[PDB]
Amino acid sequence: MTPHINAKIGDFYPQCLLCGDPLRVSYIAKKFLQDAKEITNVRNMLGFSGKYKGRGISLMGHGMGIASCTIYVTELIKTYQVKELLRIGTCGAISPKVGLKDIIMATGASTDSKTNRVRFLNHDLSATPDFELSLRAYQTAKRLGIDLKVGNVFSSDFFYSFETHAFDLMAKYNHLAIEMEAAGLYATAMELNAKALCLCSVSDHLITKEALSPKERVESFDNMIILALEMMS
Amino acid sequence: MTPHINAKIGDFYPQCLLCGDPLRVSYIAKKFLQDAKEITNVRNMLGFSGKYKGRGISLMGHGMGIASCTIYVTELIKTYQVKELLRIGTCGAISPKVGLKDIIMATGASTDSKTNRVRFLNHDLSATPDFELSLRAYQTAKRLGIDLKVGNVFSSDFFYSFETHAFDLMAKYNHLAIEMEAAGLYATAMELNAKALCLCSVSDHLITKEALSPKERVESFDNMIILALEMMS
Amino acid sequence: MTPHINAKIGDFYPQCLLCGDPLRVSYIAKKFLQDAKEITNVRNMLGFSGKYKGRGISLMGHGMGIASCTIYVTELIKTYQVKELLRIGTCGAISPKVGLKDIIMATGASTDSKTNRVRFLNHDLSATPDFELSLRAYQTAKRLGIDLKVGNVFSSDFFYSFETHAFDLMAKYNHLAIEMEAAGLYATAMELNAKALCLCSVSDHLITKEALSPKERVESFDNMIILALEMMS
Amino acid sequence: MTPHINAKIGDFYPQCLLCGDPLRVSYIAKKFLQDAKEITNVRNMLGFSGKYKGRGISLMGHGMGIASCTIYVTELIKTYQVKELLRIGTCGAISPKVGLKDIIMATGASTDSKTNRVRFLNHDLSATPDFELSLRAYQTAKRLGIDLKVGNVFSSDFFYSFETHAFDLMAKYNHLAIEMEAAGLYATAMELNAKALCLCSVSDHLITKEALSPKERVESFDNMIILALEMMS
Amino acid sequence: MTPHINAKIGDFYPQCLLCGDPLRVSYIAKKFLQDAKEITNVRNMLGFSGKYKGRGISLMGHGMGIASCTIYVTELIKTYQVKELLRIGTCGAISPKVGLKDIIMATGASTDSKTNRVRFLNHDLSATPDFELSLRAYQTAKRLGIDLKVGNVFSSDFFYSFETHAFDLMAKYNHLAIEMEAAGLYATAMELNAKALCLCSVSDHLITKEALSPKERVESFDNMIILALEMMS
Amino acid sequence: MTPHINAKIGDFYPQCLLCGDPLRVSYIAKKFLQDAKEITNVRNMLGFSGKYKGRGISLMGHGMGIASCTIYVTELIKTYQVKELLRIGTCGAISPKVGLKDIIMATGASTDSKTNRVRFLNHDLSATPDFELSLRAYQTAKRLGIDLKVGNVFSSDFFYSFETHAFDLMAKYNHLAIEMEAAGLYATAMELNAKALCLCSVSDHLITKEALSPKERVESFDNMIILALEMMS
Repeated sequence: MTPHINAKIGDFYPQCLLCGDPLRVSYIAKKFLQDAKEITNVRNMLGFSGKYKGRGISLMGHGMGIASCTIYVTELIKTYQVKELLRIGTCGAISPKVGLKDIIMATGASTDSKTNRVRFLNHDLSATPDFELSLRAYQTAKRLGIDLKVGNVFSSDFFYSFETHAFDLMAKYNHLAIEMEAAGLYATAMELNAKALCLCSVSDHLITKEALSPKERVESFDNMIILALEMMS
Repeated sequence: MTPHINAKIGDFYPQCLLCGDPLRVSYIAKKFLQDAKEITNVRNMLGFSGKYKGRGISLMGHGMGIASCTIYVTELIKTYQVKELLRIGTCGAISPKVGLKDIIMATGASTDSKTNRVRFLNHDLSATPDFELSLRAYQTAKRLGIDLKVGNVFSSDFFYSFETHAFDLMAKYNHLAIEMEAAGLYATAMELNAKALCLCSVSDHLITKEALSPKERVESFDNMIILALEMMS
Repeated sequence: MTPHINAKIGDFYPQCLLCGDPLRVSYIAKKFLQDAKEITNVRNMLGFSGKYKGRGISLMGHGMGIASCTIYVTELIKTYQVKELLRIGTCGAISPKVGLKDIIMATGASTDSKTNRVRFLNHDLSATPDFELSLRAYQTAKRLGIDLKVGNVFSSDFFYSFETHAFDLMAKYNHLAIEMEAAGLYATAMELNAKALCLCSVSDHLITKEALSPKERVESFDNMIILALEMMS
Repeated sequence: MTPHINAKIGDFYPQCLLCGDPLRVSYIAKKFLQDAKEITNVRNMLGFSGKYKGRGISLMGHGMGIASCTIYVTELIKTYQVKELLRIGTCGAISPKVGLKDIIMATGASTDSKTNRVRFLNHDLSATPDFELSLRAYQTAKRLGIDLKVGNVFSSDFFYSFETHAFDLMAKYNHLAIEMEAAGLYATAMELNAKALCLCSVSDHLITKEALSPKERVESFDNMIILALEMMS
Repeated sequence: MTPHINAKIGDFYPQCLLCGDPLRVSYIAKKFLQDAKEITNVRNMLGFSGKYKGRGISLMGHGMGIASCTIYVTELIKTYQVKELLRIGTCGAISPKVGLKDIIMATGASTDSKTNRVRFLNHDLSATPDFELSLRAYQTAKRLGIDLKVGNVFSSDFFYSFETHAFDLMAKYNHLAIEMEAAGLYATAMELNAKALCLCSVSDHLITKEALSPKERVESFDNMIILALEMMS
Repeated sequence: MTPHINAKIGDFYPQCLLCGDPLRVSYIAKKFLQDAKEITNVRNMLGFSGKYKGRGISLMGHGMGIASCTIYVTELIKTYQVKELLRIGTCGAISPKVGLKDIIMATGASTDSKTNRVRFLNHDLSATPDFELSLRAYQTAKRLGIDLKVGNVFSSDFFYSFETHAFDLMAKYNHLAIEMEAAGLYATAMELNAKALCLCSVSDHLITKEALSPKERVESFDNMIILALEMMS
């Protein structure tokens, strides 16, 4: 249908989990969904529709960076009528308020991108999630015993940053971690009147430098997946 | 004590209600609090401490615009040990999702100010409130039967806007109303690790040109005062 | 009849002195004017009309910060037909060329605000006073034996500055002191074709850390008040 | 080795062809290379090493947008010792000087991204290719009888542009087409002292709305693949 | 002694008239000065020293645009010890407040240049003249019966403007005319603690389209030359 | 026929050499052209038409800085029908890849000017030369045995820079030297669909402070002049 998704109209459920890595999307479909069908694979960016506890759920990869995320989110909403979009992924922690295995809920997404200035009159758009989705994540995390850390993330155009000197100031201003898409997901969902939320798993701390083991990374990812799937049930 | 507040340290309770209008602050003290004492009056900017249903509450005026709000909020946090700041004020609606007398909870505060770029590396700071406070507002509104409208506000340096052609675009991006301080409150609370939230009551519609009458403004604002004081109980 | 002023049309004289602190405005009315009447008091922001040497003069408080000052100046000019606006205030000196008790005339007001970029095509607006008013101030200060220091001021959105390291650079470029409203007064008066000027009293030096005593401040303030009233005579 | 490439050091030849679409990279490996080996597959972003007319060549996908392209290019240069990077891809034409199936050589990449301002002192970085590579492309095109169109491209953060009213201005300034990665490839190669060039095939005209059929897209792209492989011989 | 001036140290008087056109500078020396000596001629940019009514005066061309003006002004102040710089020149009127043959005194110089943002913390520098020179010009014009028009000018990087649709907005904000150097003269003088002022003669009205005949242009410019030379006597 | 050129329509050949210094332009006409006629001299900015090896060639001075260069290039193209513009000049080297007597071909011109943001939607315009002209220079240089250094230059609004600390960063990003006009020449030629190229001879090194003697200055300049005239034959 679109240049970036070759799903049929109606192949997506109204609730979609998102992740930058299509191989992690494939992992979720294989391990946690029943009767998962691969509904799109343009550019090797996979998406699925399947069932979780008898409920329809879609998954979609969106690549790295705001520009990539924006393309997929725009088509999911405008063409495939996706209504709720829940991004899960990893991040680099920068605040002493979080450590390994923590799950962050981004109630705002700051950015060094110019995309929101281009969208929003050259002013400051405060990119935020849908509040109802954030309430649902908080309530589901509590039911599951997850100690959800809530604050801003900083969405960067740079994985190899030229501004590492600024990470301390970012953390002072309640930015818990750096990632690369949340500001784009949030601004696109605001633009198109859809519900979006970003959860981040702390696998690595950019300041204190601790990393999770390959085992621990699978453990903490599964914990975030279950949280996400449970709030969409 | 500070250049803008002449209270003694300890005169403020750790929870403070904020409003731009010190005469409205005084109105709250006299109508809704018991044992209210005026604790500060520099520049005619009144603040009070009293009790609501047996619990200590402080009230403080903060003037108009981000620069004025930032001064008072900075001093309340750094000198007077205030931990939770709840702003209530009026706003001008720009979205068809809200009408006169609606109460808005601002989950983000966009802005045309340069203050957050100066604070934050010339990048985009997503100015947001404390999540626990937003949860408490949502829950209290539900308990009180208030249909709380949740979205962004646009915090402007301009009461008399030069960009009225942009209001529809702002509304498209889930900005429900315009006011002039929330981005400053949120950024300062982020800077200084305090908890802040902004609620606004729709007194005028900037699109449909509807306005509240003098009597209706008092009654609508009373509803927001009760919501704020019940959140702080 | 405006949202921020509750005077009647015609209550203001065409010449108006301005200051951010309404209590200092009230001080001027009480000590220096004859038959002074309080003509507005919305938000406790006081204004007066009275006589000085048989001549009608008004006074108006405008609060702190460019956004607040702009609101009041806009309404004074557009609704209350004020034609000449003379702001007197305090400032923090940053230049070795001025010391305590000096009176500064701001022939330009630089700023870290975005307001003039929003007003002025995203270019650099050189915010300046009306020249005839500056001439009148120089001529009156001479007649009164006042050694008027003349130069730029820097109008900041920040009382608690994040750029104190930059004060020496400001002083190098002939900024004698920092305050928080002049650039908004000047830009608004240019927008609306009115005559404006800012005079500042050096009460404190942000570099040498010198400060006047409470009685020296009142004496220095009175000197500037007499200068202002004499140039409106 | 790197977080986005799981090839061994030494798996990449020093010359690498780049494309956003890893499935088109796989297609090139299978149709045009002999003895092609898949050497990386993190995030389904495939890369290959093989031979063309007896000469070793590598291929690598880089995803969509400047932030994604920058990640892969940085790791190719810094870890895998790639010295020459030739990007081929599709673009949307915006100039009447180019039609469908034309091949464009980008001698400059303008952008709406903030990435180069962050890299380059908040000034204007002229993102350009290596001249020797551009000479080689021009000569090879002549040899192959290709009518190579030479000019700037515009690298956008937006596939779904909010500034379509500006396409004619871009074309006036000798921007032949829009794509989404060249400015990031060029700036990264300049940062790290490597040789880069971008060639683009016109599959759609954004002004005339002409679009190639899926069949002739393949045939048109094959011509650009051969130009690229020939200039790397 | 500098790369753009080949005068000897001491060849300049401490008061210097400036004009963009070195041929008009030569005209002034030959028509209005006695004992004029050509003292510099690098790049054909002439400067002179002579006497007017027995008093020493220098003249110097500075070329077109802020960058050119800044070079010559910088060298005049730092190497040749010039203390007072009076620029005279033509301008394109944009305000109904001025007409042909009017002489404008620029009490501020707005600009579309980035030079002052580079100089001044990326904030807004209000580029202004020296007050004492402004007073002297006003007083001398009164003495000579000249109706001096006083306001801002807009110093553009563009003679062939791309923003002619904004001339009305510039005039609204008290910009009487456009020229191309005043903001650079003023900022350089501010940087280096020298006294500068710009006077401009209205030869063309960019809005009204009235224009001076070749004969009236020479008469009008002689009027401004006499004002300038009388000011420095 | 234009405000800055007093040549007749048709006095210019379609190929024009440019330099900032009109005395260098005059030097070229005297030493290398036959039957050279001075065709323009407004503001002492000289231009010539003559013959080199029996082919007509024009020369034009353009003064210092982007604003000045833009004026003359605009008039040459729009009024005098100039089609190919080859700028030759000096520059201050900043890279270890070049030394004194080197000739640089600027395949891009970065800048600290705001001019291209004003021209180009407030985005990043990659100012580049015409590729065919760059090819001609490269081939002509090779024929003459000149070791042409190819890369970016940085076009500054500042001769007396306030950002000397950034020169190493500029060199990292393949900026070989600083000059003051190339970005303006390139952007104007792009605007107006003309062919432009800039060559720079390294006379001074802004890093190591090496400089050429007066005799090596003329020798190096002559080598670049011959390159330029030979390219236009």
